[PDB]
Amino acid sequence: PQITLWKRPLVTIRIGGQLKEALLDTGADDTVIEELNLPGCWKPKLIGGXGGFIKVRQYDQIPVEIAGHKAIGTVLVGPTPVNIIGRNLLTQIGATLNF
Amino acid sequence: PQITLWKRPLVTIRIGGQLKEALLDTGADDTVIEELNLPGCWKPKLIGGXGGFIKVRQYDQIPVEIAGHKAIGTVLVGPTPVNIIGRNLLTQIGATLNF
Ligand SMILES: CCCC[C@H](CC(O)(O)[C@H](CCCC)NC(=O)[C@@H](NC(=O)[C@@H](NC(C)=O)[C@@H](C)O)[C@@H](C)CC)C(=O)N[C@@H](CCC(N)=O)C(=O)N[C@@H](CCCNC(=N)N)C(N)=O
Repeated sequence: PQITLWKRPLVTIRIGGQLKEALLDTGADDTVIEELNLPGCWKPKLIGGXGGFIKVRQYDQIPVEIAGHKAIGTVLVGPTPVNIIGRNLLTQIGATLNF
Repeated sequence: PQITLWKRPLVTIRIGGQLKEALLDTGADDTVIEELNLPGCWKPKLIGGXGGFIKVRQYDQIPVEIAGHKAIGTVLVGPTPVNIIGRNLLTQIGATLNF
């Protein structure tokens, strides 16, 4: 699909069995999801934007479907106010910016 | 142009006579640029990401050329790690996300 930017580019994603809404963010290197009681194995990371940093849990090879398109990669979990799909997953669904 | 996302989408912009590098950022509502001087009145605003909030100076109807494409709109100036072009100017240059 084509997503315009008149409003926030929010889409549905499936991750960890669950359906969530997430922002497609070309300004994010990484993908960051709201607290989610997932199983796995993880490494601590701090990620920053803006004002400051949040501490997150980094999980690898997590399957994520984004508007019906499958991806799989690193997902950061933590107290973000908004679920963010970053470039690590956007590249996998073939997302480009055009103007 | 069509821009892929394997690397950060950094482009050259011209703002108040000066050339800068900035990130095309679909996750930002607004355009935020590092400290610099700009003409006209400003007003103070707080903006946030994610990791915290910062205080910025809001300047309205500032011309900004983004990879050769002309925009005129709001620019927030303050302490960011990265100059970011947000949706308010991305819509003006006709930018969309496609996959
Ligand atoms: C709410 C969560 C939205 C997240 C975006 C993030 C981002 O603008 O894409 C920024 C841009 C680069 C940093 C300056 N990217 C980031 O913050 C990302 N950081 C990174 O990618 C960093 N990488 C790592 C590994 O940490 C990089 C800096 O090295 C993080 C998401 C982590 C992966 C963001 O902060 N948006 C702000 C930008 C400021 C602005 N005013 O536009 C925003 O829209 N803020 C609105 C509020 C949001 C809600 N608004 C709304 N209308 N619904 C504002 N008023 O305060």
